[PDB]
Amino acid sequence: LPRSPPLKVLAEQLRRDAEGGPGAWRLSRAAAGRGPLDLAAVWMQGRVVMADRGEARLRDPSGDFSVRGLERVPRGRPCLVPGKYVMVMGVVQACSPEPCLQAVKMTDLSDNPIHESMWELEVEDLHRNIP
Amino acid sequence: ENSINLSIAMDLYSPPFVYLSVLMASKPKEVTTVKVKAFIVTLTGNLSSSGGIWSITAKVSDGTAYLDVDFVDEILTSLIGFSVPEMKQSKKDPLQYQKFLEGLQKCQRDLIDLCCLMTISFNPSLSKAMVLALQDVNMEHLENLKKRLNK
Repeated sequence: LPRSPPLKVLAEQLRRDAEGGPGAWRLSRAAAGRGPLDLAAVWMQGRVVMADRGEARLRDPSGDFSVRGLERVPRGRPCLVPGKYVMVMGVVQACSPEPCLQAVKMTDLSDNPIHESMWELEVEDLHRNIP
Repeated sequence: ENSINLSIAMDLYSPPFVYLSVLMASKPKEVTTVKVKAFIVTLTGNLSSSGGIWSITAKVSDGTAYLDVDFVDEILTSLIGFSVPEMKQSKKDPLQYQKFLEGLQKCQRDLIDLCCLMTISFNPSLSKAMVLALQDVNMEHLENLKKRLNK
């Protein structure tokens, strides 16, 4: 649904660097010597800490984030279980004090330990390569 | 074409993977093959057996762009567990066709859960892209990435 791509981000980036509001979110890059990065959809990853109906709380190394609308997403290997490591493609609803996403997808990344160990590096590498 | 912009060599070919946005910004003039870490956002067409092979179209993302892709027959055969000719032979035998239906569902789940390295041939003249191979991420990829970030 979203026009812009699902940017890889850590919770801290939304929590600390996001500006604007609904329909006009910006990631500040002033420190990195670059202009604002517009964002609507994101790719985030984390451990499921809590799940109740189509809502979940997830944890990446930088902090927690909430996900809603999970009853609507494609049904891969079930992963709405505390302890599972998962990816979410979501539309940003809120950034601070806790980032909140409306889910497009949530899928399991628990089988392969490399995903969790690579994620922080993936976010850094991607952000190094956006003008 | 007998020349390349040397300043984009790492941008297109650095391990463990590269970015679709960077590929597109380079404005390729010839078919260019890159490796990206991507997931499927959505399927965009039916699974077809036209031509006696499997095909399907999907929109993938690597976090930097969307790209509509086709998947090679061999990938889909591996995921379903039946080639098209095998599926057609199975139909007259309920127990065999049931194995195929189970494979179809397995393929569906596999494509929902897909998050891996995709080797993609992008043809800028035809605005077409074909996924040639899939690879699970491994520790060599992690080390490649750390090296790139000098960590």
